[PDB]
Amino acid sequence: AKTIKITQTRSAIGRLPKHKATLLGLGLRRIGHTVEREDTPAIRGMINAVSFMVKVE
Amino acid sequence: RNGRDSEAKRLGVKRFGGESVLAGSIIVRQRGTKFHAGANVGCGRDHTLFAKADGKVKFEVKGPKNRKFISIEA
Amino acid sequence: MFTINAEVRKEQGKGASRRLRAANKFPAIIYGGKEAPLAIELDHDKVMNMQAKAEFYSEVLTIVVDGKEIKVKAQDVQRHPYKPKLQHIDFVRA
Amino acid sequence: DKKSARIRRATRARRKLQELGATRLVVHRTPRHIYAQVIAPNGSEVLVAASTVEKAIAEQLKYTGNKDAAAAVGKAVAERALEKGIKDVSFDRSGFQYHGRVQALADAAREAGLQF
Amino acid sequence: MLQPKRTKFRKMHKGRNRGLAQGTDVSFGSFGLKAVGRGRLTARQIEAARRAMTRAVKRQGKIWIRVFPDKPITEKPLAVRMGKGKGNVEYWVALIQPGKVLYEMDGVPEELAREAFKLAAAKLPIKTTFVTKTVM
RNA sequence: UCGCUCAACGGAUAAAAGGUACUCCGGGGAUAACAGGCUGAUACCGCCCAAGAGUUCAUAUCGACGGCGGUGUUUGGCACC
RNA sequence: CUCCUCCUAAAGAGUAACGGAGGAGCACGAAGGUUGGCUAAUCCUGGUCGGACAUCAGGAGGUUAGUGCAAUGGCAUAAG
RNA sequence: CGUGAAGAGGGAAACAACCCAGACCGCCAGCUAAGGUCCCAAAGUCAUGGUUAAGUGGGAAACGAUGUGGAAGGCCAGA
RNA sequence: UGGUUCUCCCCGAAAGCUAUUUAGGUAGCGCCUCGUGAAUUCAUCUCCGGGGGUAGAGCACUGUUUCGGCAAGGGGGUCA
RNA sequence: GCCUGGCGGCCGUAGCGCGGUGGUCCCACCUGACCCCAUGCCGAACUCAGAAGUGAAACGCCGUAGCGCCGAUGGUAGUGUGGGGUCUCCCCAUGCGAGAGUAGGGAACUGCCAGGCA
Repeated sequence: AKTIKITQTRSAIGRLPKHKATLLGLGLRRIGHTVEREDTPAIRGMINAVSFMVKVE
Repeated sequence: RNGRDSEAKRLGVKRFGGESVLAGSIIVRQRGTKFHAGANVGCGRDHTLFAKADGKVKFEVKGPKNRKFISIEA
Repeated sequence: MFTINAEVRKEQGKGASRRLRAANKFPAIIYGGKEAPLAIELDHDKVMNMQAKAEFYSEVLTIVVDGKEIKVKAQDVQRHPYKPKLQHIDFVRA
Repeated sequence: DKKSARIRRATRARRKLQELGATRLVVHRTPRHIYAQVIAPNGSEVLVAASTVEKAIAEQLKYTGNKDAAAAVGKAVAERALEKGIKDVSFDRSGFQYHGRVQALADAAREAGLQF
Repeated sequence: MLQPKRTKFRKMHKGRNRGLAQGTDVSFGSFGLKAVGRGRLTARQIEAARRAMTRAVKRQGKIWIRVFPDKPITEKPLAVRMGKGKGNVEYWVALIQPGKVLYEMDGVPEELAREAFKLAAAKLPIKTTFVTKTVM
């Protein structure tokens, strides 16, 4: 793929249970943790679900 | 003067559209019709529609009164 | 007599049209006729001091937009619920 | 309002033949003619049909539209279906009382062979 | 005061008062008293402002009340606890959104109306403006 | 298959009311009275509008119908100590 | 104080309060089965008594009726 | 639904529940979050533009008041 | 009701539902833990298939509500 | 290829009004009912005989927008997620986005027999 890089900007403490599952499906364990996920539209929708707390490059 | 209600009857759709059901599976429990029995589906005495045949659940408006039917398609 | 400057709407929607109103313009539409509907933007306090006349709603108007004058009639006006501000105008071809 | 009453009687008997998926022998009666079709379990289009309106069964008859004419169609629609391989047909009254000409037509198809 | 002659139900829920009003144009008269705030207009307030308008125009020109008090507000007696069922219906309000035309008027000159709608606005708990009829 | 207002309706027994200021014990601020708190419907105080009263004259004085606040001074609400 | 219907109840189910309204503790050998029919309320007009209304006849209307008993879901293929 | 319960840390002066963030241990290392950067007290007496004159900021309503953008009105033939 | 005595490591609740002579007790379930099994089972997102009647809105229905025109019928002085 | 009839698909852009129109081809009333049959009374209906009449009613087809019905575009409402302002209640970013109403559409469209010139 193009394999975008996603990193976690904020934390997952006070968040919805559906938001924490989306960070699980991306693989983000903590703040600053970057991750290397492929560029499918099912990963674009995972990013958009938590775009307030992830930063894509 | 008030204070009484009854137990909730757990009505409504039990198998939605596109779900694969066995025969005899209850598809909707209802009081009136509000959902009529199309192909491969019986009405039942309390109007509980149920799958007469295995297949997928299919809702469609059909008829001269725009009534919602439920077919079953194998 | 009434000649209105207009610009074409680049973005339509809710937050787009709330930005036009906060930036002292307001959206409009020119539908009607053969051609497709034409989403436009007018400036508010120039049209607001022009629709206070009774003949803005009576005679044919002239909306100039990007090199085109379209003979129009005002058709329906959404105003603000309580402030003396317009929110939309419908124009029909004439 | 003769037709508006008759299609009201048929439209319960037309169902339980769509929800059953049965081949419908439908009979249409009228003052001077008598009609019959055999229609597939689908609601689409007929398989065989017979009436007195065809000129084959016109001057083979003393009169069109009586019970001896309905027994002419009764042999006619049945003998033309068995050559296509259609039996186990279901009779639709189509709102008429199963008594007169339409009894005489279903009786003369049961002799000629149509499994009801 | 205004009140429905009958209702199908004695008590209503409290509800909420979110949104903007639907009757926002001067429909019948020439001059209007539009509500720009949001709250509840009890039938005591609607009547007190109906007299204050009518007395200012000296019984001249037609007057429309475009709102109606159709919500039964209950109120528990003093020194009674919480619970023990909903309290007893004591007055009737109209829920008022921003943009509601409260009153309307024609048959008077406008400066007599803006005077009379200023006397009514001091009887209401809701900030209000004076609006006149618009073609479209 | 029958017999249950076992209706306190998952039915303590076949069969069951009270008094206690003579009282007792085990607990509770899980819960009341007092006071504190929170809240202010009520109460009290102020203000807005001005119909009117005041010989004329709304605003010297008073102020109907209605409006908005303050106080924490009552009667309460609550049940936090 | 058990049961039923509606709302609260947040468009699946469920969901509390001494929340808001109502009902049940049966009836029926036909009011069940089936088969063959049928289609209402109200209104107008006509008018033997007969009046707003008995019955009859037409027109309108289209279920505003009816559903042994609450309310809701239904009901013309009628479940009437 | 989130946090507390059963979660310490930073901020909101203090302040279970709010905001930031989830403490394995050590370090006299670094970058940040919310919050902040005159002094108490770590960091801008930052840069450019505007506003306000009340210590507003740093508690409050109806209402009152010449505090400080677009038009409208009757004149260098005099407002 | 009060007390319950050495240490590390791993995980980690609930204060709900239903019953209860029950409501500060208990029981089944829910959630916790340990163990043994099993399926691309589970979650997330995208696309598809669904059913709604909530928010909104609306006023044909059920009620309620103004105002206007009402072809009424006739209160009402009124005539006889 | 129009015309009619059965059965359907479809379910108001298909309905209704209003106007015009069609005959033994078909369909409708219509002739008669003595019997099969049947009306809580009526051959009205159902049903059976058989075509003298008429296309009046019905029923098709063709007109007309009077009425329904359909109905964008834009805007508004609401709202998921995120962050803000404060009695209530909103606003920003982003995603989804009505209802109502305008413009306009619209006098339905379609699979078997029979009839008559082809």
